Amino acid sequence: SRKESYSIYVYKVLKQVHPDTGISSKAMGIMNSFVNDIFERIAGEASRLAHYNKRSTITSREIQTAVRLLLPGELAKHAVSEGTKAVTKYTSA
Amino acid sequence: SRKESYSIYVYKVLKQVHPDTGISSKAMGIMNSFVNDIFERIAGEASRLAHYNKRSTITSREIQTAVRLLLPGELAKHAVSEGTKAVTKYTSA
Amino acid sequence: DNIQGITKPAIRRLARRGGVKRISGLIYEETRGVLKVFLENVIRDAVTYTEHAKRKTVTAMDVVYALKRQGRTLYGFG
Amino acid sequence: RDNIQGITKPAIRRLARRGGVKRISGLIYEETRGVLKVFLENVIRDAVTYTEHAKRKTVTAMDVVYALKRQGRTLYGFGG
Amino acid sequence: RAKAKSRSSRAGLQFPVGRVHRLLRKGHYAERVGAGAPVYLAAVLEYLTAEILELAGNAARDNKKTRIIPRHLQLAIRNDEELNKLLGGVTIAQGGVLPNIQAVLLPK
Amino acid sequence: RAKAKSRSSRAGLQFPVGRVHRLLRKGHYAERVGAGAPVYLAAVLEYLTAEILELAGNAARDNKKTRIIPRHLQLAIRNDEELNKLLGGVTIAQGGVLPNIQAVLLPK
Amino acid sequence: PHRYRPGTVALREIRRYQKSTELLIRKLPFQRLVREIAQDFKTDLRFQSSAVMALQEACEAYLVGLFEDTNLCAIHAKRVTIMPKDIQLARRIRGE
Amino acid sequence: PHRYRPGTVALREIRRYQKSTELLIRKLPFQRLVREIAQDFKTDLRFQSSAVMALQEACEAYLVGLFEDTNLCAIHAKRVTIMPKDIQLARRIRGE
DNA sequence: CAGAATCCCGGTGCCGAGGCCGCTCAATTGGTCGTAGACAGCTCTAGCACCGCTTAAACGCACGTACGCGCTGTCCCCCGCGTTTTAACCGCCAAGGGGATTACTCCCTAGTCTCCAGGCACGTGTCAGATATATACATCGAT
DNA sequence: ATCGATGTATATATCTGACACGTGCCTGGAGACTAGGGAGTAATCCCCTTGGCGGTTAAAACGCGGGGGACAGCGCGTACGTGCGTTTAAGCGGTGCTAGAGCTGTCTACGACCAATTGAGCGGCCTCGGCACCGGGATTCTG
Repeated sequence: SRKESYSIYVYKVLKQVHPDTGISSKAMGIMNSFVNDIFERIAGEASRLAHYNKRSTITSREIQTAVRLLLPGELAKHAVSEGTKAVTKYTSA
Repeated sequence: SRKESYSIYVYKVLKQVHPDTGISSKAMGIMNSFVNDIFERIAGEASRLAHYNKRSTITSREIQTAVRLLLPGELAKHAVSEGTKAVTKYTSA
Repeated sequence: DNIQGITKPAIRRLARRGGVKRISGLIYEETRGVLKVFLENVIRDAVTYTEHAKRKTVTAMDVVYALKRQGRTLYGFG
Repeated sequence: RDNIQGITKPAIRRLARRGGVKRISGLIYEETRGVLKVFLENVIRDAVTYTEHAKRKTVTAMDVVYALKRQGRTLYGFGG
Repeated sequence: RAKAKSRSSRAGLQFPVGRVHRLLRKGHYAERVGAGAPVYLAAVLEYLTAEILELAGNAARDNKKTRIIPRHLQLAIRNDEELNKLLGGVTIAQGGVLPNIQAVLLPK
Repeated sequence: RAKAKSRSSRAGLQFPVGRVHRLLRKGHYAERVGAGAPVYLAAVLEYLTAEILELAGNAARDNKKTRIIPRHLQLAIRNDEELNKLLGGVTIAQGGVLPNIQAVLLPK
Repeated sequence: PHRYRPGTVALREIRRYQKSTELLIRKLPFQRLVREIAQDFKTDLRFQSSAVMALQEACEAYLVGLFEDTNLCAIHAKRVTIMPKDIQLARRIRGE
Repeated sequence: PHRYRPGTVALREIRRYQKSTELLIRKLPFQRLVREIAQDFKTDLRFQSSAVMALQEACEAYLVGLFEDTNLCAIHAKRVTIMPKDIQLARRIRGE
């Protein structure tokens, strides 16, 4: 069997934020749990938002609303700009 | 347009427990929301149990385990007893 | 400034239902602030659900869902 | 059995010191032992329930993580 | 083509097994739903309903009333140690509180 | 046949858009998933990951170390008034506690 | 003349309000407050008649429980008068 | 001989244990307690090496948090010594 | 202000983190096609505004008593230090119960079509509960 | 011992609109058959859990001296409760307007399902320098 993980992507981000710093295996296990936690929380609220409106499809509006409901004010304020920029560049490509 | 509620079945039960008592519409509304709440709790936990074991189907084993996790010690024993009685009567009909 | 509409007698009645026998003179201004902070967190969520649906009328279900998300399930309003 | 007595007085003092308690009354020890036993019983009942549903005989760390998650407290570092 | 008869009549239940089966399939909980799941869940919901109604009906007689109202449901739930644990976070409209005064506050 | 280019490279992200889209389909959250959902979710997860790692690295530098350890993650989360609100119910193994003593307890 | 001693009327009011179930806040002043708070999020909003009733029921149910908790932490200090620090302690231990 | 006044060492211990990170309960006694409690639910159970460590981390975090809440309840009564009623009050307000 | 506790600096040395290689199965490109949902138009429910009136409730004042607070005394139970002892921790050796995987095949659930009866709006009417009046009898405070 | 002024509750009669029941009908549950892949069974590998021995110092258990903290009692002075007279605006009953929630119809842009291709990232291996431990010196803070 083969197990997937986010370790390589977390390391790429670390190398972008602090090139000289390293990370221990235990810290990597914590980060790998934090990512799955927030993923399940956002996907859960996006699913509830779809059923309350009788829609059959999840879209970027469901993700944006779930983000505004879950994260605090300043974090939500920045995360919404990051997601909008990413989707705009992807569609323009 | 056409709504859907359990008021018929709640009234049928009431006339079996107390054939001399009636129920107001305001109390019927609370009784109607109570069933929807517990239904959603049990179906939720049964889905998680199925996902953890990597199974595609929901069976009476998931319902029984969800009931044993959600209901207190005395309610659980009776609920499990009559759930198994109902299933046995259905399968033997 | 409508917070002054929550009068001292009403606060005393609420304290009586809670079993309080004697009340200090500074409890009123503390209670007004506590209620003002509580209402905002529910209204912000209700308005968020209203806007997602593109409606202009706030509806009872929006409030029911806003309260349930905080762990305060309310039975009676559908 | 006597195994509850294994949570000695010094261990309780060290825990209270981490929480900032400066002076401790002599009756706190039996109260702390009673408070701890019900917590262990509640978590272990759920863990064994998950173990039995899987038909396993060994209790794994995931059963504990899921039990704590159900009680409303999340543990990071052991899996999930 | 034999004459149709309901699954609830075969199981001996008042609640609707067919509606429950439909609601499970429409919720996307899983891709497949077995035959026994709805009969078990219907029996559980019927049990909890009958227990609540029995206690509320007893509370109605203690007040010489003949019609159940939310106050009787609140008194029925808050006076039972099992139901009160299951419904600890639920708020019931028009239910009110239970009568209780601390012994320190009563007259000397 | 055109040479393949990954969706993450098109969006400019580090996280895997393909894996996120797969997970969204396998979790049964809904019967249809739009093309814009995974790019938005990946961008949000990347933002929060970098936001935490920066504070953890600063804590590691203040301690004069070069490797980040769980103590530094605990110190990072508990010193930020917004991260501590999102992660209030979470306990981190080997994280310890923040130094704090009540002023009433210190000597005159 | 005739006059009751301090505290007998308070106990009679306690016994009164724990038996009844009506709402205790004035409806129209509360409605104006709800209208004033919502304006900071969106303009020209409309409210269904039942939304204000759901909000009022939730607020009163919250305040009664908070006073119930505050009275116990007042008695613990061997006092009978409730004071602001009792509310602050209850809210700190509740985590809100 | 030189002797420190009462309380001087307690503050030093507080600083020491707040700055450290290791576990404080003995491993073997706790492991035997865990295996004893489980025997009431199912016989001949087996445990992984990591399940006991997960349970120990959870129990120590719970107890440290409860002592943190209890110390505020002690100061509210103007005392320094913590007593059982402080624990009972904290647990009652937390709703445990 | 003597001296006990914490920190830091120079030297030793090891095993955990950073980097390489092989390779296979999960992601991309290209095509078809079915239906989910975006837009336009209409109906008519119920949210908003204004008026007059009665009187329930909120407001402002006086007064006096019961409570909150600060001070003093005393006695006993926590803390700090020393000696003895007991069982935790480390390291090394055995063996076998149970977890994880592969291969086969059968029986359970999903899907389509017909058809017919369960239960949802609508209308009616009669009695359970709300109210006004009279009065019984229980309690609280002073003599 | 009790009086007597207030308060809560009970018993009888009148009213009204909320509840229980019957009717019409339509759309969603039940009967019958087919196809196929998910779950059940049996067999094998091997890994990690349980059990034991030896031994050495870190940690727990037991005593005792004394001092500083918890607790009870007293005085005092002012904050809150009870009761009255005044005045504000909540509640109600009625009429009218129109904004916008809910629905039907048309159709076209979106996402799901197949097949062929190959390179992204997971498992096994190597190694070297970040960290930790020992010992001695410098600084702080307390009784």
